[PDB]
Amino acid sequence: FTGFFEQNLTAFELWLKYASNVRHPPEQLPIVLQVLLSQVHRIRALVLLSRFLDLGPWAVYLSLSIGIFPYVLKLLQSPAPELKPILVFIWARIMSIDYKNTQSELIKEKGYMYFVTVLVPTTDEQKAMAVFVLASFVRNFPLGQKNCFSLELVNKLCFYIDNSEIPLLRQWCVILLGLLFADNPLNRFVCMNTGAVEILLKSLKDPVPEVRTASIFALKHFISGFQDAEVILRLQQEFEEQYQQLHSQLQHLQNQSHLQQQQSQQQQQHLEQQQMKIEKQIRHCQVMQNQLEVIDLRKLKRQEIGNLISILPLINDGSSLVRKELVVYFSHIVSRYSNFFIVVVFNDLLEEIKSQGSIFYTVWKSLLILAEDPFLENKELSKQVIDYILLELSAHKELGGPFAVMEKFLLKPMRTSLAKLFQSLGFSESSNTSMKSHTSKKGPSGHTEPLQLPLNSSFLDYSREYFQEPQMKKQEADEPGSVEYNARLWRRNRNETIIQETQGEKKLSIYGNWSKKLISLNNKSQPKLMKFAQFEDQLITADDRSTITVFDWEKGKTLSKFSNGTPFGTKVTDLKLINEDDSALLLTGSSDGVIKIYRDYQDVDTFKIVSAWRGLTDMLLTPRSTGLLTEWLQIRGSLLTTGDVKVIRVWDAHTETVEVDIPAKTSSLITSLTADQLAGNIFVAGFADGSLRVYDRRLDPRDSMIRRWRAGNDKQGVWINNVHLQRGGYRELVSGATNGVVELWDIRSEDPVESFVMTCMQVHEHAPIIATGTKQIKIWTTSGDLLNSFKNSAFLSSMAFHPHRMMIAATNSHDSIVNIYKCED
Amino acid sequence: IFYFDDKRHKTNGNPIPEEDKQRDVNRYYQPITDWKIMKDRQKTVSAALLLCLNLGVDPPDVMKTHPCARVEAWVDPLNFQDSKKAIEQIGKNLQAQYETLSLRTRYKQSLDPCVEDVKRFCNSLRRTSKEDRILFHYNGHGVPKPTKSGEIWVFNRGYTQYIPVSLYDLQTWLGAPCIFVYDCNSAENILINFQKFVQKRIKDDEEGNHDVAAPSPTSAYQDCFQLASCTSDELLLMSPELPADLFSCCLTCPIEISIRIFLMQSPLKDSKYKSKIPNVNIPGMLSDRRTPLGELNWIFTAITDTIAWTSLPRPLFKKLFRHDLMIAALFRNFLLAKRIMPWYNCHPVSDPELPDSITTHPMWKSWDLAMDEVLTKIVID
Amino acid sequence: STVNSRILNLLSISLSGEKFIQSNQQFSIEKARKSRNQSFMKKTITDAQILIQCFKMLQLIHHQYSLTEFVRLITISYIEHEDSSVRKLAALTSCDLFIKDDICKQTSVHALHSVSEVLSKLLMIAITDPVAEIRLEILQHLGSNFDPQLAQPDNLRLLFMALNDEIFGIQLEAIKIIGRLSSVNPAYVVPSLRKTLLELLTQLKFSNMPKKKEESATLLCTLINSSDEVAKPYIDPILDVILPKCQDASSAVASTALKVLGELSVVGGKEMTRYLKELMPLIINTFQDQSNSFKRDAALTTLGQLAASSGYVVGPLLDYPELLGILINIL
Amino acid sequence: AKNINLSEMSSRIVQALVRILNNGDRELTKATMNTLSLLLLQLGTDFVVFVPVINKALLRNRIQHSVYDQLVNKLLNNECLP
Repeated sequence: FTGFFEQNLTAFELWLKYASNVRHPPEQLPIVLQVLLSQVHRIRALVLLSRFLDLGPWAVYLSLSIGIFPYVLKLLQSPAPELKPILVFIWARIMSIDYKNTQSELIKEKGYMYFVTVLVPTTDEQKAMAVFVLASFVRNFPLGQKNCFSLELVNKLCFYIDNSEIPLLRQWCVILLGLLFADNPLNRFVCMNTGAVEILLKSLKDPVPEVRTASIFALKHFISGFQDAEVILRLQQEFEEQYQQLHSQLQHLQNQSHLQQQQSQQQQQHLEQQQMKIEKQIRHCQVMQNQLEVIDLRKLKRQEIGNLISILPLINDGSSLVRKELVVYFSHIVSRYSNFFIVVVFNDLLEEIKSQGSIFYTVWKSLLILAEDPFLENKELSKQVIDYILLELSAHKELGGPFAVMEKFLLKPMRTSLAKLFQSLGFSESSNTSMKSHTSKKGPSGHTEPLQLPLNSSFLDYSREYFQEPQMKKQEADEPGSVEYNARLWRRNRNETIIQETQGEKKLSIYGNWSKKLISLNNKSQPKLMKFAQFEDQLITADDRSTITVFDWEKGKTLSKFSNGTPFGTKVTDLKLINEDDSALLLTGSSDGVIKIYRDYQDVDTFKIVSAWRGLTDMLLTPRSTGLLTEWLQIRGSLLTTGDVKVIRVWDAHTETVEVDIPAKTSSLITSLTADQLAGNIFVAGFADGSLRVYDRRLDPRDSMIRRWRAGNDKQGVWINNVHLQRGGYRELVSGATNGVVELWDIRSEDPVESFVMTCMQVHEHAPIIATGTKQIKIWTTSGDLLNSFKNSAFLSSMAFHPHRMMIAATNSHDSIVNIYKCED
Repeated sequence: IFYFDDKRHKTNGNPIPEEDKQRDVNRYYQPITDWKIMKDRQKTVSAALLLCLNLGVDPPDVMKTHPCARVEAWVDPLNFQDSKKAIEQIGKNLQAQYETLSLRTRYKQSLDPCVEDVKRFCNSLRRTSKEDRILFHYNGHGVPKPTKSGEIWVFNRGYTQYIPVSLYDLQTWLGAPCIFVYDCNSAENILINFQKFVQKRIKDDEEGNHDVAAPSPTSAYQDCFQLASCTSDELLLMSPELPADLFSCCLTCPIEISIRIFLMQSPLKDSKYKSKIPNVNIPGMLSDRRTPLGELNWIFTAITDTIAWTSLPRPLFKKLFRHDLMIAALFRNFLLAKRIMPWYNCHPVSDPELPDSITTHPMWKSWDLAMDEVLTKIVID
Repeated sequence: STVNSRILNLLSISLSGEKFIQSNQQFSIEKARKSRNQSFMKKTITDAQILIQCFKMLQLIHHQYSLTEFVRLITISYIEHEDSSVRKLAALTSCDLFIKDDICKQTSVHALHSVSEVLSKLLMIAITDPVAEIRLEILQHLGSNFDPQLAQPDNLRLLFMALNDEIFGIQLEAIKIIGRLSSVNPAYVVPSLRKTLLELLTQLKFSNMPKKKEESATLLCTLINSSDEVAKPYIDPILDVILPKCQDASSAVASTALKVLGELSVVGGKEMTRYLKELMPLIINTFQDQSNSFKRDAALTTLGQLAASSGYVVGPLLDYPELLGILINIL
Repeated sequence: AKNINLSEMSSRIVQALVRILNNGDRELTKATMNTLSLLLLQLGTDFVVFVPVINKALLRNRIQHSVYDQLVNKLLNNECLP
């Protein structure tokens, strides 16, 4: 025989490797389809076919408009451990684009058993492919719900979600249960009894947010059922029919076997195993049939109302993804249990003008809490959720007159009528720490035009779209050479040269001058938040009006000037940078605890808000509030945040969960905080009462306190301007006070190391200097000796340094002019 | 490692927008919505093998050389005397060869027919197969060449006078689903005659409203497929090297004559096992795969599918190659005919016309090399 | 970097008016003459000397900066000035900017289509340029790193029409390129190799002119050396023509025929157990008693390949006890 | 060239015809233009490799014709009519 097949396989390999940049047909596809028939090269042909299928949705379309579906159906019946991962990968690829037309071809010859036995008898990635295939089979296919739902499968699913490492299966198992809970009271009863509900309730608290959103999606599906009294009969009928049909087939096969022929080692020997296989299927049928009659819709409702209260504490979650999934779940709860909402809104807003007390009022208040989200789309999404309620009580048939009467109070018998509707659903029914805490600094003033009340949830389509990006080959921007790769290497070279030149020019600041001005800019307002970008030449400023402005000082240009979107009366209290090594992101922290992250801040046209949450919740807007005080620690990804709350919290970024809370053990406010950027375990905070304290995260939060001292020998509480630990050099802990006293301390020892002699004290990150803000700007050595003094032609607002170059920024109180001074020789 | 820069943060949870879906910029989402066949299968179940071969006498309209093309379906008419091969051997071999394409189709042949015979020979097939396809294979060599008015010829009981039959009456005899295979000396005449009779029936059934009583629905005559030997008024080849029914050999047994015409047209004819028709015997069966003959059939199937997919537009490829196996195999062989036959001043024709890149496609060289590789093993054995 | 950046900027402003950058934010190539005309009058026609001098450094002085982007200037500067030197030097500068691994063997979008574009442009100017001395070396300097990009059928189809060209050196190197590609993408190479082998074998015996015979014979030599995959099964047809080519038409045709025979023997090797008995008498017939004192180097070298490749070493003296008689007096 | 393909020998044919076209004869020009245009019909979209040198020689010798101009600038914007 000829070597034509091998030659064409090699040609297809080269086309896959080096010629795939054009997305036109490969011209060698019928050959690799034809070689899929003989056990000489099926493994190699199938792996090249899967490699082709990896590229994208054009590949699977070309492979389906040629006829690979009969082949991949036919290889299911051939058993071999080596083909199993390749078949499951190919099927996972093929069912992620057109699952509508490929789900009825898997029920013909027990084709689901392949995926069922590769899941339940092989890496976790293979198991993830298998569970995705099963979920795509079950989606909107109630005939396949019957075939797929087995107790062994759900128990193995619970085992995997208890302990499987890779989060992809931790996603898809929860998705599979959510899809199995679609509309099936028998399935809901069985899962409740076997305790998958408890496991999926405990899986709410998990590091990655995708599985948390998946858990909320599954408990969205876990609503009991509106057409329950008819769907239970609607399932009873075909269980009866399947029982009758399989029973008739059993006696038909018995009459066939009663042919008065032994047929040893023949069809009879091939028939006894089918006999008790049919018997096992029958016995499964009456197991489900016996579980049917004890359904207890009341216990189903009780478990649902027990799940809702445990859903509630994820209001202070991390991402806007989980928040959007929460608001759509709340909208579906509004859709189902409408009349409770209708009877509670009257009482709540009449009391706002002037029964409640249930866990339902907690959800009603949480909807209003989500109505003030810091994200863009979530705000109008919650508004559209509440718009159904508004439109309903606008009339409520006979109630529109009373509603208007109590609506005229908004600018400034019916009791029994409202009370009667509570029992109408209380009868149909047939710890509780509501705790009602909310900073009510705002009030609800009462793109699609209409509103469908049960909202959609595109999370399933989002999760399905993951299976089109490549998996056997790394994606764009991470290849060994590309546009983004070349940009990354250019950025890396620039960081290297700036870092080297900073070490080269470190000593120039000791003996140089500081009295020369570089450039002055007009911010059209008084700025107090003032930050040079660490490496690239930009300058971020923020003022009272939450108007954030970006300057390019090299060209003396204004790049952007926008608004933070914070409500009036609050002020932005901190600006910081995220991922400074590759592409920085502006973090704006305002006195209301609203943390936002911005992208492309240097362009007005293409700026975006990536993420937004509330790291802190319990602060009270005092007139003397220090606001949101935050510090960054990149290696651990830690964000330490504090303010009017008596506890400094840590926020993680890889899990978006609160790792730990550390009490301040005082009653004063916090003026400053700093931490070590490389070791990432010791952080020092300076408090307005003149107390300098060192904490540790390695121990428990109760004894996280290590050491405490007082700045100066005076017993009176002296205000502290700033406490700083330098990143480089010798890392001298420099602490300044408003009386002019500046100090150099040690963490290990107790007595201060050095001291000498007020708006703010600033320290350059690598230059051994200390800058003191008075009517005359003074720059000193960290060893105490003065170096220079000049005037910024009142009181200074704040100074800052460019973190590597010797740029110092100055601005005066009641002044809109900001000056930059450059150190030279 | 860098944070706050993952898929969740850059996508917000929304899926890929549908308004951006169809504006394919990187050509990444090119769709084929109608990918799955609708399971509507027009099977072929019955065949008519019209073989108008009265061996010994020639038509009076075509001159002949004293040695002429006379072998028919690999059986010679001189080794058998008068009528043991006039039908009952040629038709037997032809039916056995047609069995390879589809074994689930029954066949029943023609004994040099007459009009009172092709009454039943067509109407029984029509009444026993309602909407399934009926194959019709006409071979004519003892028959005058078809006329421009649309007639073929058959015989009488005494085999004396050639009697005409109109293609209009023939298509009323049969019904809608056809595959017609012609082997006469000018088949383009009857192909265009059938085309214009079909449009005449369309016009008379639609506008004139005088619907003639036809056994099959009016609009279903368009599914009737046709394959024809000669593209114009150009005569076949009477050369005594090649068989007289080269088109039917192309459409029936591809591997055999394709190998033998490769032996005909090989630049080298020395160092080979020899009007000298070579005696190429290849071991194995068509349906096998490990045998050399089965391997040759397999590689032929692959290459003639690849050429068709590369050249043809997609709707025509779906209509002709994916719907049913019998028609797929016949057009697979027609792809080989469209290359082999034009080497001998005869151009085949199909009723759904095919692009002419088939005969100049570069991929045939690999098939030629495959024959060379197998035949080297044969000669060294 | 204080001086190399300056010389790169001088080269820039000489070629087209911008500054060499890798990726921060570039322009096209139309204002080259407008930028370069004021250049010489800023210090103080043909203008070939300035471009030649500016091109003579890109092949010589190495720069650690990114070096695969100003090829998009150089390749568009091919026919900027008509010459047998400007085009050749620009093409070889573009060819020497891609040697082993700069953007060549890394696989990604914008790391692969740039290579495809530059290789297509080089092949186009390699087969299009009328002056028949650019293409004797612009095809020759194609290193083995462009094989996965030019082995595709789209470039291969335009490549093997260079097998029939004017100068014989073009054919001699193009068939070697084809033989090298005969193991990269063999599905689209080997049948075409069979076709051209059959064409050459037909012409070698149906042609009647000694220079055509010469070209066919040594084309067969270089093909049989450059590709061993298309070699072995065709030994009988390729020997049935060459073996009866020891005539007296000229000495060179017989020498090249013996060269073909020796190359075929050394390429095949050890399957001539059923050719040696007929092969040895015919070669010793032209090895001894020459009618004219022709070039016997080929007659020596053919046995030099064939005896060693066959391994029939101690036998021939016993079967043919005359070769001692030839060897004693040939010296 | 109407009957036997010449993608194989196109380089030799075109480089032989260019030396004809370079020196003006005013009578052979129409015939050689017709022959090269017919080979363009035979070859098709692949003639983009041979477009620029032919254009350069034609612009040098100042020879223009309607059929060649129309079919070439239809070839560039992809509308081929035999």
